[PDB]
Amino acid sequence: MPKIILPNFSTDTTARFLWHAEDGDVLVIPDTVDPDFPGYVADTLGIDGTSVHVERTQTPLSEAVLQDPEFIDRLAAHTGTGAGWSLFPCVSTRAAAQLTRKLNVAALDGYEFAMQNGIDLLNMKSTFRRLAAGLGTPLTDGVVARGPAEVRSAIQELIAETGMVIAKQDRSGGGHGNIGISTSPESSFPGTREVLAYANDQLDTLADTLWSQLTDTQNQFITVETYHRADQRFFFEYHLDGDRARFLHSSILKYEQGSAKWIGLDSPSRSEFEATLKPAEEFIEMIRTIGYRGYVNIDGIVLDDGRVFFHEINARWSGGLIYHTVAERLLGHDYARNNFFSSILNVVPAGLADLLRSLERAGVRYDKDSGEGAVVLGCNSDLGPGAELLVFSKDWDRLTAMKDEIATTAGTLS
Amino acid sequence: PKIILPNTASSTDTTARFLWHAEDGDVLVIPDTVDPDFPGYVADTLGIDGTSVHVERTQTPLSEAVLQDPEFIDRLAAHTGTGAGWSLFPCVSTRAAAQLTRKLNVAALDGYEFAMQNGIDLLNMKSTFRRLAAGLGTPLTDGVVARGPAEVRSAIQELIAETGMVIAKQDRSGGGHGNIGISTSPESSFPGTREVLAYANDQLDTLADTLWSQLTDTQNQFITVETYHRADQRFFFEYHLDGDRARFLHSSILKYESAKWIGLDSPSRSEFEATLKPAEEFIEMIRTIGYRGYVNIDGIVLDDGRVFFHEINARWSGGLIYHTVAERLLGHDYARNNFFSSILNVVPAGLADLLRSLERAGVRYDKDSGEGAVVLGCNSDLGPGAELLVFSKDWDRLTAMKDEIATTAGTLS
Repeated sequence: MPKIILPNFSTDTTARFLWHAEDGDVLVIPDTVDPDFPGYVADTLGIDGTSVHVERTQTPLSEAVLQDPEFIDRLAAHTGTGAGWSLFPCVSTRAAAQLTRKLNVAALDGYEFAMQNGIDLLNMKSTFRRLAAGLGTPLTDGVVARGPAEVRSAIQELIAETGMVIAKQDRSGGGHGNIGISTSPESSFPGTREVLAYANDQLDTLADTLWSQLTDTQNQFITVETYHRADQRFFFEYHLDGDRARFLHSSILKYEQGSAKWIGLDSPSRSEFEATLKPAEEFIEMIRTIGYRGYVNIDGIVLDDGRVFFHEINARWSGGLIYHTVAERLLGHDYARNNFFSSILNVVPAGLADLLRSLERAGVRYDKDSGEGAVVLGCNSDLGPGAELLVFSKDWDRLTAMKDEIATTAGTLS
Repeated sequence: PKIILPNTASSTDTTARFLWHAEDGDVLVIPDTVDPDFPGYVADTLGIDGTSVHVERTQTPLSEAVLQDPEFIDRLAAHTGTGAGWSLFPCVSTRAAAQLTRKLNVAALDGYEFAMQNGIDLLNMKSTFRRLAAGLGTPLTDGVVARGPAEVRSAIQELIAETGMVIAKQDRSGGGHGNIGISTSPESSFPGTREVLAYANDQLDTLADTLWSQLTDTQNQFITVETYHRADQRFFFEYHLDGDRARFLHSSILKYESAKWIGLDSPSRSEFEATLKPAEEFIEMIRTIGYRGYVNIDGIVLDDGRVFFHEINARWSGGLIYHTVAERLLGHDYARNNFFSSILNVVPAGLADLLRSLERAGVRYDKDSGEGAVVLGCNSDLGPGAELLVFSKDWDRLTAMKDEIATTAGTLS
């Protein structure tokens, strides 16, 4: 039965991972949860909430925490001898693999890889560019820049094609540590903190600005790439074990209308066909071959001329893995054939009682008999600062309508 | 033809060894310096038209900056023309090397896109080898990819138990010197390391702090720390990787007497199923990743039969020139009926004087017998010294010949 849910990398941003829970499971959260939330999730999923436990840490789930003897003692009070227990971690770090040995739980898959912090290697943007260029995976023109002099020449070269370039921190997970560079006096860059103007004359000032903003002691690489305006954005998510890599779901990241803020996921993407699936399969099968075990997502784009490019991988939970998880649990493994889902990161925070009241006032609270409506993933999350909702429908236009009425009745943070 | 590219002088001839790669019409780029007789002698011994081979000198190492110098490009374009029938033969498939093939319109470097992302830099880190090795399942000694002084500290504590020996390695090092052994007992050896430090628990804090400071730099924020095993057999395998296959080239043994690298002997003694198969598996995955070119993998066999692999180097091994000479002088399956062995520390002397001592020893390379010695460098920074390479069909005979060279030409000690 039970696993330890471990999202390692009054706010309730980790509450959302309670939707992974089955009977006996433990959820570790670094923040708080609304104390009615676990019971409401158990009611919606049909599991016994009294057999689900929440263990609060007063701190993010760093490697130091996973090593902490006291923290280990609080988990061991659940796992006992370890028999029947597994660890379900967001990131297969060395401490996570260590944790499975100290609890005598089922050994982390890909243990030796994680013991060498293999997934740090995979979660670098330079590593993706290199592997993909070696494999032949569709990749934008770009450079693994090793200093600001390399940044200088790379901007000069790469700015020509589209008039737009993006420079990216080598390690993390989001469009915060990326900076756009644009030729046009405009700036429309989804997934960047800021856009700067190119300037042939002031080339060494720009390169310096980009170098010192995106590096540190541990990160002396920068990625510098030609940036394309995409018709379709998409990402694919997989689960890898010693047997296969299984496509789990395609989804779409939506941004608002320099710095487009991430506002939700739409899923069943519209980019499943051979020119995307099949190079992505080849690339994922190679990260499986080098030994990674766990969840991994690869994102990309399709241009209006049909060209496909893949931008990055992340060897960890996607932000959309839970959406797919509750979609599969409420609607069945087949749900993508006849269903659509979409998330709102943007609802005005309220307590769980008031959130559900507004979904009911709107007429769109999730209804098991139709399989349609909305569920709560967070009452007060930092994801898009606000309450997080997941909405289901068998018809895409009725989904859009539900989202309007939620926004109308629950409110949005503009 | 091809450009041979081993990527100031102090009057050394270290990279002259690569002349033995030459064929009719080839160009050889060198930093440092070479005896003007050395090309003709190598043409003489190899049986190629020496007036065809051209030698293009630069007074600085063949850095990335030199490879993207348009005046360096221009000197090369004098031999290449439109590019037709020419290729580049680089030691390290760097990004500039790949750029150079484009700017000379010569045949594209194999693995072009991978080189342009500096993928070779990724494979040539010991951290990368530990990670790929783990996870693929390749035998790997117990070790840690250390991220700070505190992790260096606990790594040494845990890892010291099994053997009483640990080795701390710079992430991008060039052989030993950059690798530091740590030992509970004073009489353990560590072939090829820089220092060997004492393990005393009451002083570990300082050990880890200073070990970190020695072995890191701005771009190297990893240290490797490994359980160190006493080995029966040492070996490395070299391969050539292209779009179709990984071809095993040779095995060889690095030789010592911490213990300095004195040379290497060929046919290794470690070519059996328990070695070849895991090496072939790892290397095939290197090929799948995209590396094209020469790659080698180091390993050890313990007395009990356990195999471990230590690192890979995606570049020419030091002994690829030896295997190349072996094939051209002795033929393609030489390793089945011949041995070879190199000497790195012979007393430096002019080519004329080195050949004369070889004749005086009675072991100057004799193409009628296939036996004897050729000169790879008269005064090189490898031993350091003059580098010879010696062939024989009989192992004990070759050992006798090496001793005659020692007497007659002298070595350093």
